[PDB]
Amino acid sequence: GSSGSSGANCFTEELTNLQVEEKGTAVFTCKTEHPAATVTWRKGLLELRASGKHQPSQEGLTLRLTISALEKADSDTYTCDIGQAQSRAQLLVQGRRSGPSSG
Repeated sequence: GSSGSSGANCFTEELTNLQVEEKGTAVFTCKTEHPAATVTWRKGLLELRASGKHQPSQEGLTLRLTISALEKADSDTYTCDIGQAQSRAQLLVQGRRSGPSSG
């Protein structure tokens, strides 16, 4: 489209599966072709919101979501929505303490 204001957006650098222990800190770093005026992160078919857990940000064409206090549950497929496109990344919450269950 020429002489237009609104233009479909896309992701230049898709996320990257992360792997860390529970109660750690996972930051899903991503990129976009255009400065998304808004970003709606989704966790396990759920809508995320700027909170002590999911604290997203916006640095021009670079986005990131810091996830602290991770847990075995957090383990799921997240989706970084901007309004036109959406990314995906796998998270792995290991167990800082791997003790023998059958004991």
